[PDB]
Amino acid sequence: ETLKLKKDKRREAIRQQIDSNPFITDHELSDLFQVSIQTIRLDRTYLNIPELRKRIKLVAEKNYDQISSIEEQEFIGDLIQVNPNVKAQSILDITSDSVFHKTGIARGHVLFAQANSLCVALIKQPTVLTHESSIQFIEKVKLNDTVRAEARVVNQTAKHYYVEVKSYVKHTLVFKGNFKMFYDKR
Amino acid sequence: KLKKDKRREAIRQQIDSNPFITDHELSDLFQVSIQTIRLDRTYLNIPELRKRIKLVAEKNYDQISSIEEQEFIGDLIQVNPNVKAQSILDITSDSVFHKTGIARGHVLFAQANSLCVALIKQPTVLTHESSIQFIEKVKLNDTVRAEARVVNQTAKHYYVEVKSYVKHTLVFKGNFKMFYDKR
Amino acid sequence: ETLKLKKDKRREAIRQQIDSNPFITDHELSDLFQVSIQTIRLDRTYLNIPELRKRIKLVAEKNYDQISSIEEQEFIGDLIQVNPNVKAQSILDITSDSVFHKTGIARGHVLFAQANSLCVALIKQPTVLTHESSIQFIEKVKLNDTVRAEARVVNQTAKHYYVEVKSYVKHTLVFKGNFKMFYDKR
Amino acid sequence: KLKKDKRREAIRQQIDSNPFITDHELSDLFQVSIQTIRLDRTYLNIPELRKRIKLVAEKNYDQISSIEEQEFIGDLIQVNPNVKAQSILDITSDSVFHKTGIARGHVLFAQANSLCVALIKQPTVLTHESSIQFIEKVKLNDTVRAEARVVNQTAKHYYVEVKSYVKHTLVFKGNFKMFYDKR
DNA sequence: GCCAATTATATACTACTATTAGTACCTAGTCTTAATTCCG
DNA sequence: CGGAATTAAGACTAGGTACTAATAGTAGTATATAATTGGC
Repeated sequence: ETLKLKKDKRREAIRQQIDSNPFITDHELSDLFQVSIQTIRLDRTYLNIPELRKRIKLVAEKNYDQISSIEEQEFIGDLIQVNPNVKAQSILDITSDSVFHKTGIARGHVLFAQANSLCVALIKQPTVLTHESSIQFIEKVKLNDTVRAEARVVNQTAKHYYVEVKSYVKHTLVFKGNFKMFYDKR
Repeated sequence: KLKKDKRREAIRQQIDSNPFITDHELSDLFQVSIQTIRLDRTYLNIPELRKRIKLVAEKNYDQISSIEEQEFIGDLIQVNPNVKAQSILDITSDSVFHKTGIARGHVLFAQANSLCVALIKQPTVLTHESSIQFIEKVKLNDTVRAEARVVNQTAKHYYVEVKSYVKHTLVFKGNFKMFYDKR
Repeated sequence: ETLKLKKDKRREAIRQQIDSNPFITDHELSDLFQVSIQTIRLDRTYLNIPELRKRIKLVAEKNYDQISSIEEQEFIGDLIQVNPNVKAQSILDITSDSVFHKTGIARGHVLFAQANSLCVALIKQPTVLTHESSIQFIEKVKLNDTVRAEARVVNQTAKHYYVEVKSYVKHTLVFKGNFKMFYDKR
Repeated sequence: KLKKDKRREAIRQQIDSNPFITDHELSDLFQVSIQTIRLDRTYLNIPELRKRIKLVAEKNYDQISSIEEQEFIGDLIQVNPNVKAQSILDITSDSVFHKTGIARGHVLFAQANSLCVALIKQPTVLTHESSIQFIEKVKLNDTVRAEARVVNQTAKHYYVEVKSYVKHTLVFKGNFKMFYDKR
């Protein structure tokens, strides 16, 4: 009886569904939203969403052009700035998936993952591997916080790179980590 | 200039080099009818343009949530509250560096940290400090058996020692300072 | 029996027609463009043009809220800057309607109109009337030129304001005008 | 609290203060039925909302081209090429300052300048210099009779004297230096 | 001169676009007639 | 309890919105069957 979603609300829900799954057909959207295929076609038109085949092409073209490297995909956080073998900075927005549901505090491994990722990105060498790490959780990182991690090369031997990581939330040190990165010119 | 077999070998290479090519474009490029390309692609088991584009799109899609978005890392096998606990982690393609095939540093720490939170049976448990060592390189398809033991316990902290193995080979060692509160 | 205007071309022509006459109905547009009233409604939707009654309201609301004064409507050119009874500057884009069709040169009265208008705007007094003017057309103002007129109060008696107008096109003096503006504090 | 006549008086003033008001809004404000509001507007000769909004929109609309976008200013009466010419200009509401009711300075100059271009029978005619005087105030509904006479002619210029009248009363005097070219 | 290879031709498909048509409903009225209140 | 004032009820309108439905056309195929050419 009550079609819960009005014109504007339905269109935003359609917009989000197409993003979430570009491989969806107008027929499936019509069944999901309990609206005519003609309404779905009108909705995509107004929202400037192209047809299925055009969406699939754009997804394939991004992958074919090789936009966003393997290095970018397997990295925790967003890399902001890199000075090879000198200093690097990454950011990490703390989402509901990173916090303990009961407390709303970020899990230990979340902050270490960003820190370790930053070190591998910082060292411009063929083979880079973490050998040792000494970490400290100064303050509780809570939900919706954005962690600004900065890594600096403090020392460099013939076999290792010594990195100091300092992570902040609104210029408040929340994490400190010392990294022993093994490096090889092969 | 190109005979049946030679043309097909050039068609398969052209489609491999550009999957976005149409049968019409191939007809003009090879100076042959559209019906021939349809027969050629059939013999070479090459699907139509739209099916080719879909496969390209489908390949770099279906991304599994990265380690920071994961709750318990690994599979919890045994737990003796505030005593000893053990978890198993199968190293999949998602855990290794594509180039080297070696597990990422944070992958093994994630399993260790997760195991510590599971081991301490208290209302609020938080990691305060950790000192970790990567003894051996954990490679693809290895199964990491992590074992955590409570070594000390103060009024505010729990001291845990984690030892991770691949068969009977120590690959990881970690010391954990777990803060605990009975509130 | 071809319909000269395609989807995109028709929509631009519709947009311009509604801009030129907001009082137009969807029925007239359907007849003018030789398409169905439904296509017209679809076109306005995509172009984010509201219905007739909503358009008429917006026209009435602008007029009611006193947006653009009577003084601003009776003015030749666009008033850019005013320092009451000191210095003022107006702009005038030379359109096809301002030039002699054969030559492409602006008509004499066009430049004087902008100059005179600027003087009335410059003098902040209840009653302002032009009594005398001495003007000179230094260079030929052609089509598509933008005339930058600047008026300055050079003298002021008990009954008059003496204004010097200098009009330029890309920093080239094209017009010079001396104005004797009568003023009364009534 | 408000009787028939008193309510209508207040309704008339409310619609005058806000023409965008609906009959529904008036029914709630005056604590009376919509049918009554409809009867009130009828007796007060007030049209419906949509008709009221249209009249507001229509008033500040339908604008004629400003003097700078006009070719010949006035109506050309008589022309004796390169000798004497006369033009007539009826001073409409569009030519006067709304508040004073006096014709704008540029209106009378426009008629004068236009008359000079019409007077000189040459391929290219351009105003080079002009010295003008506004003797009397030209008001709304006056008809300006402008007469231009060629006083001198050089190899490059035509010297014209313009005298504009209302009734028989000199309101404008102008001296024009018109450049002329045979090519 | 045969058969394999190649082209022509005729049918259908999916997932659309662009356009036409048509329904129910909306606002803010109209115009009419009928019933029912206040108030003196 | 009367008539003037007021409200209620019913039937219509313009210029739409919002939605459903359906058609011709489209790309880039498919399936199958026939007819023609080219190569030894």
